Amino acid sequence: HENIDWGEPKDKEVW
Amino acid sequence: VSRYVPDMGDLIWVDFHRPAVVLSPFMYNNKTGMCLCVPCTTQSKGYPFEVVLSGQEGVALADQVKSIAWRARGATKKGTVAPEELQLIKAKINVLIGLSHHHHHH
Amino acid sequence: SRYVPDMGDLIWVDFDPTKGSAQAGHRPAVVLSPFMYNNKTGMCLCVPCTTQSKGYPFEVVLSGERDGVALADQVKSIAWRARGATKKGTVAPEELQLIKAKINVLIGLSHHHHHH
Repeated sequence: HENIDWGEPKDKEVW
Repeated sequence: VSRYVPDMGDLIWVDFHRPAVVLSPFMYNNKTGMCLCVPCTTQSKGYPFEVVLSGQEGVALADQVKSIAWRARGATKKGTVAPEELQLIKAKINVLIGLSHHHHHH
Repeated sequence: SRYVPDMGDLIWVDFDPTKGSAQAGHRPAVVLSPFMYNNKTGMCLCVPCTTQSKGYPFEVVLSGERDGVALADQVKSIAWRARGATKKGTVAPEELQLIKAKINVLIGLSHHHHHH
């Protein structure tokens, strides 16, 4: 499986 | 009007869309606008951290747990996972980072 | 040979060069998952550290070479083998346990025996 990429961090996501 | 707020066990679609299973409690999800979830993928490969969601249309990847800003991203509700499947996902994560198992390593 | 993260390690990882961070240096992080998993998969579960505490409840103070707090609710899988990780130190047992204790509130399971 790919290491799931969530794109640009949003809001209170720090990474 | 009033946006959907993810509850524990919900299968959500998040604009990353990517399906994910929400693990964290509603109280946390509602207060923070964040949730702890696990992403889903299309096919199984026999990797041990996979949890197949029954049964149509769902393979959750338990070791790719992630805190996601559902409120900012705009999550929608696809449905709810079966209790057994939710338990299995959580149990697999617990093996890796649970306090109960921690003391078996150090 | 190559360093392989183990639980309790304070590591430095690169800021992802595609995500636009303006921060300098590296991103510190605390490794949560055991060596055997980390070694087998080339991945590890970690929580990130910040230099600035703000009083949020999942913050865990790290006492201990640079001041910092771990953000316990921000767990993520890190591809240490593909993206690199450098060991800078280890956190105190009490701090590691506290991080895991807090995370449990987000992933608390039911109390029964089952296959997993």
